[PDB]
Amino acid sequence: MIGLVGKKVGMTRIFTEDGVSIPVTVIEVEANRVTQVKDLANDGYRAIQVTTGAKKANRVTKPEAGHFAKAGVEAGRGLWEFRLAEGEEFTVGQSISVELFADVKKVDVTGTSKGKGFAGTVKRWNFRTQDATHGNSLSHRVPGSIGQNQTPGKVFKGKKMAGQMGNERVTVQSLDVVRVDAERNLLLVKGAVPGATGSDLIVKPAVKA
Amino acid sequence: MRHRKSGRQLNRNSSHRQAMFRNMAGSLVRHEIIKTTLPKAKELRRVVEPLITLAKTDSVANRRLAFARTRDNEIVAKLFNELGPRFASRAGGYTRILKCGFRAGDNAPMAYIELVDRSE
Amino acid sequence: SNIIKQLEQEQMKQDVPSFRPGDTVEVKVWVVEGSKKRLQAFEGVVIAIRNRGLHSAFTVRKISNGEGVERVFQTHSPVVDSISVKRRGAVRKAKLYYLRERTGKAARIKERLN
Amino acid sequence: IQEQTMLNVADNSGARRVMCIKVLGGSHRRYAGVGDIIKITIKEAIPRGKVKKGDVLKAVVVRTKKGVRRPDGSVIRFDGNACVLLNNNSEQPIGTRIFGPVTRELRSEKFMKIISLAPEV
Amino acid sequence: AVQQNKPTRSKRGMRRSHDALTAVTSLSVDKTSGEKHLRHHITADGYYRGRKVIAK
RNA sequence: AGGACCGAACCGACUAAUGUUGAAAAAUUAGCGGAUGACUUGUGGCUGGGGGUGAAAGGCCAAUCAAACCGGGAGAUAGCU
RNA sequence: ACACAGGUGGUCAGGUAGAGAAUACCAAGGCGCUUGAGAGAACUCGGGUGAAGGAACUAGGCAAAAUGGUGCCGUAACUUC
RNA sequence: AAUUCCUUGUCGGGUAAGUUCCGACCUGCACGAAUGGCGUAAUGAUGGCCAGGCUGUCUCCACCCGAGACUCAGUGAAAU
RNA sequence: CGAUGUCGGCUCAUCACAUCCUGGGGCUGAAGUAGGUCCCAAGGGUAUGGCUGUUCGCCAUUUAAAGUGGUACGCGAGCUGGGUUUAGAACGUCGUGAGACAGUUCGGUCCCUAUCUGCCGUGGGCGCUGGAGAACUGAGGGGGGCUGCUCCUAGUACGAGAGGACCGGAGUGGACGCAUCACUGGUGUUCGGGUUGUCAUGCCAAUGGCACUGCCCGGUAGCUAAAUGCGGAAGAGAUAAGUGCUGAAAGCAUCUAAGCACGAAACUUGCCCCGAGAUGAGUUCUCCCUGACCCUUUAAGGGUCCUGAAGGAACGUUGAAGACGACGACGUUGAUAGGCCGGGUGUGUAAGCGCAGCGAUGCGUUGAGCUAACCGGUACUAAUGAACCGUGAGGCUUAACCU
Repeated sequence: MIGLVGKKVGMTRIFTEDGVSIPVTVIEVEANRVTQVKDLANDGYRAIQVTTGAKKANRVTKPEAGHFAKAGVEAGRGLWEFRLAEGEEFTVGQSISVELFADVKKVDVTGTSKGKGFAGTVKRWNFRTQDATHGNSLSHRVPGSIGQNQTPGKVFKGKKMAGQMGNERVTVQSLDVVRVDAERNLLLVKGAVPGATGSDLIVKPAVKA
Repeated sequence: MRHRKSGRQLNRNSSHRQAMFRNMAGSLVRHEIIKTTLPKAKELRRVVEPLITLAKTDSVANRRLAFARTRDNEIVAKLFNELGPRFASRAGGYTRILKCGFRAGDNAPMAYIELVDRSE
Repeated sequence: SNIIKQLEQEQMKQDVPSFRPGDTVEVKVWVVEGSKKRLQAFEGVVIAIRNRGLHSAFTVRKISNGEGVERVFQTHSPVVDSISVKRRGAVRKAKLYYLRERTGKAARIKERLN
Repeated sequence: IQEQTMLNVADNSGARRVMCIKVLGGSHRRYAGVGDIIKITIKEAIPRGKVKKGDVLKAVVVRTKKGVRRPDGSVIRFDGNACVLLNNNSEQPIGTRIFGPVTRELRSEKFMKIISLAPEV
Repeated sequence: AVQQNKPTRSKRGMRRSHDALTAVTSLSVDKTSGEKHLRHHITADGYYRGRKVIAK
């Protein structure tokens, strides 16, 4: 089915009667307002652009204002597109969004992962540090060999070396949907979704399930 | 890494940072306007403003706490006598930072940090 | 935020007793071995922490037979059913790790509104 | 628990200090301490115990300082690391009587005898 | 460490292509006194946005 | 009394780390060994190069030593580059 | 070679704690070591603290960690007593 | 054996596992009596081994504090 | 040889298939279980220790297995120096001796600030044809591709028994990768307390400086693993070995020659990420700019004034973003940081006073007082309105449409 956009508002535990302490991530999946639907004639793909949240309309640009003005002038924080296989959706917004996530049992969550800076090799990959004390002149966490002498004479394109980690899209699949609360627009999903609290999130029904 | 972390090191150890901000708070209380570098003024807000917030209520325990965090009895007397009533109505924001130009010896962002109800 | 922890306030148990660290408490924990469910008593000196919301816990140490067993108990968990305060201990710290690790160390009882 | 770990013995026939020479089960398994079976040498033994010094046989860890985590988040930590000695081929308890606390995590297969003999579960 | 061949004057200029200074491109004008100042800075005769704030 | 012990000044230099275009043409920092003796130190003096001096290492003789440094034979010679 | 982390003989020796010329803090006296301002990546250096296990590390317990004082008891093999 | 090539000699020990160690055997390639032989308390910044304790040596690293590294202003080299 | 560092180990790899495991088969002297041999198959995986310097080797114990080779017997401007490969010493042997040993033994200096290619990250400039603000298509590229144990079927098939199913399901783990910080922990020199020595604030009292944060005991945020979540799939297509159907050349025969069908962890997709500089520079939506003059060497072009738009950039407060750029929020129509208010937390009953005591000290006010980066609020402070850049209707060839 079509996914929805929510804002991550934190991690808690839910305590069942047996006492299993399910780690829930609550997501504020507010009502998603369609801004565009694409027909097969105009574009090759059939999809809905959706917006959520509020934007003040001081910071709304007039191109975005005209795009908002078509299909009902309500500014949101962003536009995200979900491709549809079969189901037809209007250009106006749906009233409640988590009602479609009521039936689904496992979900996939996409988010920008937290920025980890210029991570080293030991952090970025799981490199094993060399021995601390016996000798080891100034080479404790440095990358060791990166290539294999004259015959390659170069280091390959896929080489595991230090760089920026985080600030990247990562999807976690097959997360159990613990609770759907329509009134607060809240979706409680088992486990840990990517990103910091307050970051944007893409919630989709499970491709695996 | 630095996530949700307060505190500016300013390339000095914790004892020097504490001593430096004690002396800077004493100078700011004494003259009511000082010129510092801009991050120094910005953390000077964080040391100086709770002193006046403590100094709103005058008691022997509060004067002793202000003496603990300043070690200058003249500054304690000024905080609990001259200032304090002046900033009693003010709900925070006793400090105003006005950015000046750049220092001569090192190109450092310079600022004047001042008390808001300055007599001058 | 406020949208979170209203759910915590929904799940927090309202029957939690009040005890200082040092008190020798008894916790009755449900155990579901099969269809049958039975309460189990765990009594020992408290090394706890103040209520962090739904996420609250107590550590209790008992010498069962030659072995010092420490159990951390989730306060608002449904498995924790009843905590009885029993003996009250007067001690000058919140965390009693050093006092509990010593063998033959017995905390005093003081009843002076404390 | 880990390799080169000394453990006490709960059962009577197993004697005194024992050392984990191998963490059985797994290709590169580093640490195993809840209901896992570990290969054991006897580093020091009393003569009343049936087993003797320098003898290799299996064991099951019953008490761990790291402790088990219960489903609700409860952590039962037992002071001391303890094992119950088991035969190499049979994995059955040599000791007739188990001493000290045991956990409900050791409720599977041959460890039912261990929790049956041991007093506090 | 060392180079095997001398880098060229061309490659020197290409490296210094991105080493160039940036102009101010705007100066705010204070209402009370006509002097131009760096934006959010004191006017160097003692004025901020509309008022005299330092004696010097 | 002690070529006694522990240990500062003092004298030396056992391991490691940093340095290695260094702060330094052998140092710094943690630990180390002797420290009433065959100790250490100041000030002068004596021994001169196939010579000295050596609790002996081809050690030392001015950051130079299986033979110092300076000038001379000397533009030695070089079937080699 | 330097406004160089080295080397340089003697003399005086305050308080408190301390056996002490150790060391800690202070007197008197002298200084902050002639580049500074930020930010708080990897990595490097010098440190601090570590769950559980504890020499499995490694060529080797290298390094680190521990023990450490004064008083009273008590103390083995061997021995040139 | 500071010596034995074969050799990690053979046994017994210490470990789960011991070319090291310790103690015997003699089959001394190629010990042997001031070119000293055999022992020896004490002593050793000596060589080899085994324990107790202790710990980031390790499993497997994690966080923190300072000096650099990054940026900004000033001066401003090197090998090739 | 006017110099190409030598074994091993550590860290990090990549390729081949003469395949160790996992997959598919054929033959078996394959009843089952378990094997042997051969073919196809490189996607993933492929131990820890003792001895010794070791590659080796011997052993102890794992595992599904602990492959074989190439890569200067990979890898010293990555690390080590046990090894060899120096100068000291000693022993055995040879030589009269200096000395020697394809003998032994103890000891014995391993330097580089990265120009270029190469990678790993991250930017600037211009292009994509009027300028913008968005959302995407997917040409290509990368990541991921492992497996054990138990139970059902079933003690069934198979079997004289002993034993015991290459199908098909279910759980549960190991190693690996990714995210996260709700829990359990660690850290937490930026919180609280105890305490030794000394000095200071006149003194008592209360505090502060210094001694590794003086030593400690605890600890919020943040980060993190040892904590918890999640995943490597099922499919789909084309196939390899292989098994076939129909079927002649070769009235029989035959898996092949025309045809037809299955057949693998390999291939292509399916899962995730990048991605139009994809110069082949793509698509969709929206906003914005429609004034003159002079010269004029006409895809033509210049100069001048007027007007500068959509938007961007600069500046400032900043961020769970960051080496710097970059990116994200907010800028008085304002909650973007600091402060303030209330809470939460953490530490553990502050100072002061009174009481008991000879005093140390205790008890009461008192779960007090302090409290961090946290939560909810609040314009008290700083986020000033300018200004800057960006234009004025967008080139030539074949279409409806009406002139």
